[PDB]
Amino acid sequence: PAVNALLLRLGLGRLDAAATTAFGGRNDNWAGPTTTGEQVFVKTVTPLGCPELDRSLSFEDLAARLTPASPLRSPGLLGADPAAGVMVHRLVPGARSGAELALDGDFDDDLCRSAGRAVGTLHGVDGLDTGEAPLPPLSWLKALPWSAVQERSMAQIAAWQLVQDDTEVVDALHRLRDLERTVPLAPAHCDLRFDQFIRADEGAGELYLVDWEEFRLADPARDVGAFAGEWLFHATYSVFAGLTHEEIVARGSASLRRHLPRIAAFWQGYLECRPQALALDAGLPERAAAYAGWHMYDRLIATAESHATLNPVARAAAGIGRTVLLGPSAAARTLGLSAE
Amino acid sequence: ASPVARHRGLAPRLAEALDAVSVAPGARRASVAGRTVTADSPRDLRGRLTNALYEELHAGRLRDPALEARLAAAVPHRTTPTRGRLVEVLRRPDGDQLVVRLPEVTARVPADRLLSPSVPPAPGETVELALEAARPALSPGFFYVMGSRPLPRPAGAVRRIFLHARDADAAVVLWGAALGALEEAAALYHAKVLSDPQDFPRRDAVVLYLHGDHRPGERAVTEAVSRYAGTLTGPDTSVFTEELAPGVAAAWDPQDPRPGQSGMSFGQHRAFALASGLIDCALAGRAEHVVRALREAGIDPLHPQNNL
Ligand SMILES: Nc1ncnc2c1ncn2[C@@H]1O[C@H](COP(=O)(O)OP(=O)(O)OP(=O)(O)O)[C@@H](O)[C@H]1O
Ligand SMILES: [Mg+2]
Repeated sequence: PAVNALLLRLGLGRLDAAATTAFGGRNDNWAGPTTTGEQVFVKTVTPLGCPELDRSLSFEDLAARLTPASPLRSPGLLGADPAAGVMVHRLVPGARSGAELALDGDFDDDLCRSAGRAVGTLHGVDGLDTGEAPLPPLSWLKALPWSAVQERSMAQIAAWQLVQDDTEVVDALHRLRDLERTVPLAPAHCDLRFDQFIRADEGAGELYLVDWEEFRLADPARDVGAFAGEWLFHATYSVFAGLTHEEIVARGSASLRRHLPRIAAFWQGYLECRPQALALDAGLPERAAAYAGWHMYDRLIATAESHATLNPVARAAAGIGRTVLLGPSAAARTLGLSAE
Repeated sequence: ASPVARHRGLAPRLAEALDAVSVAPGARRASVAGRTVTADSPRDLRGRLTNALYEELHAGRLRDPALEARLAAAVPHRTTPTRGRLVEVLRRPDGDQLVVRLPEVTARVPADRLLSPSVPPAPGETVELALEAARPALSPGFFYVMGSRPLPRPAGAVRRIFLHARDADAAVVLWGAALGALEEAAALYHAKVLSDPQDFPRRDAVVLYLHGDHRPGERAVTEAVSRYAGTLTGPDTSVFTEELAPGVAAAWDPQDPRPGQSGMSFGQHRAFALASGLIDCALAGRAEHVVRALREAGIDPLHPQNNL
C-alpha cells in the first residue's frame, strides 16, 4: 500500500500487479516494471524504527557518492519511506544470483577476484552503526531463547546442541568476538554469502553486492571469512547434496582442495584494492579463517531448517568447520590467505 | 501359480508385491512395478532399490498460515510437562528466566513456566516446565504436537498410525477428530500433520506415535475416524503396515538387533531389509533370503508391521 504511495510521489507510477514477480528473502520484495515502464526493485522492512533500514540507508548514502572507477557498486536507490520501511532501487536487468552461479559452475576465479576488489574497496566512517553484530550469537551458545526453539526444525535444534556442548568451539567464538574490540575495524557487510551477490545480464554483466541490513563498522575478517566459508561449505556439502564417515571426509577433502583457487582469487582481488590491510593487522588472515570456520556452522544450521535429521554429510562438514575454527593459523595458509 | 505358494514364511500382502519385483543375477539391474533401475555395483543398487521399493510399496505416488491456524485451533491442550536439569537463574527487571538443559537443547525459559518445584531450585536440580504442545516448525513439512501427558521414562516401543488424507480439508477434520479422541483416552502420544496444502495426498499425511499401552488410544482413534474412511481418507495403505480401515494403517517403530545398521524410519527400514534380501539372492530360493533378511532386522516376516 505505501509502496505505490511512495512510487507515485517519486514519478514512477504504480507497479503492474502482474509482471511484478517476487524474489526470495524474509522481507517482502517486489520486482518488475511500473506503469511508466521503469524497472524497480522494492524491499519492505516493517517497523514496530528498524536498525536494519537505517544500516541499509547508511550504505546507499555512501554508495551514491562513488566514482565509476569503483569495483564496489550498488544498483541505485530511487527513494525510500523510512517511516513505513519501504526502499526503492533500480532493478538490475536479468540478474542471476551468485548462489545459482556457484552451483552452475559460473562463479569462477575471475568473478571471485571481482568480489575481492569490491570487498577490499568497501573496507577502505561516521554515519555507521558501531554496535557489535550478533553473529555468532554468543548467548545462544549458553542457551537458546525458548521463543527461538519454536521456530527451529529438529535438525537445527540438534546442531545448536552440538555447538552448545562443545566447550572448545564456544570458547574459540568468545575469543574471536573479543578481538573485535582491539583491532582495526572497517565498514563491513557482516552478512556475506553467494546469495547476497547478483550479476547483471544473466551472469554476463557487472557484479553487485546487496542486502546491507547488517552494514556496520566491524572486523573486516567477517567479510573475508564469510566468502572463504561460502566455498568451504559449497565444496564439502552443497556439491554432495549410505557411504562411510571416512569415505565422506575423503570425498569432501578432495572437493575442498579443488575449490581453494576460488579463495586465493578472492584474496588477490582484495589485496589489489587494499594492499596495506595487514599493515597494522597481522592477525587478519587468522581471524578470517576462524570466521570461515564459524560460517560453516552458520550455513549448516540454516540448511538444516528443512530437515528432521542431521545427515552424515552435514556432520562431516561440521567436523571441517571445527578444524578451521580451532586451527585458524593453519587454515589461513591452506586457504591461501597467508599469501603476501 | 499362487504367490504364497512360491513365497512362504512371508505375509501374503508382501509375497504378492514381490511378484512386481525382479533383481537380475549380478545385482546391477532390477525391476519394480515395470520401472527399471540401474546401477554400477551391487552396493549402489542396494540404495536405488530401497528407494524404488519405498516409493512403490510404502508410499506410492511452504507452511500455509491459514491451514496452520485451522490446524493449530484444532488442539485440545496447550501445554506439556517437560523435565530437565536447571543450570542457572537469570534475574531481569523485564522478567526472570531459567536456563534449563532440556534433553534436545539448553534453553532460556521464562521462570513462570515452572511447575515442580514451584520455587526455582539449585543448579543441576531437576525442574518441570510447562511448554507449548504445538511445535509448527520442528518437523519440516508438518505441524506437530505433543501429548498433554508426559511420555514414559524410556519411551520404549512406539505405535505409529498412518492416516491417508486427500487434502487440507480432509486433514483438518481428521486432525481435530484424532486429537480429540486421543486426549479423551488419555494417550501417551506425539502426533503431526502435513501443513503444506499442495503436498496432499499422502498415506502418512497424519502420523500418531503412541507409547506404553496403545490399545485405548488406538481403539479410540479408530472409532473417531471410521465415519470418514474412503472419502476423506484414501483407500490404499503401505504393504508393511496393518490396515485398520480405508486410509488408516499402523505399525511399530523399528527395533533392530544389528549395530550401525539401525535407527531408520519405518518405511526406509523395511524397504532396506527387503532390498537387502533381494540383492543377497541375486549374488547366488528368493523368498528364503528375503525372509532371512527381515529376521536379521528384527522384522516378523509374517507380520512385517511388528518386530521380534
Ligand atoms: N536491485 C536489485 N535488482 C535485482 N535483484 C535484486 C535487487 N536487490 C535485490 N535483488 C535480489 O533479490 C534478493 C532479495 O533481496 P534481499 O537479499 O535484499 O532480501 P532480504 O529479505 O533482506 O533477504 P535475507 O535477509 O533473507 O538475505 C537478493 O538476494 C537479490 O538476489
Ligand atoms: Mg538476501
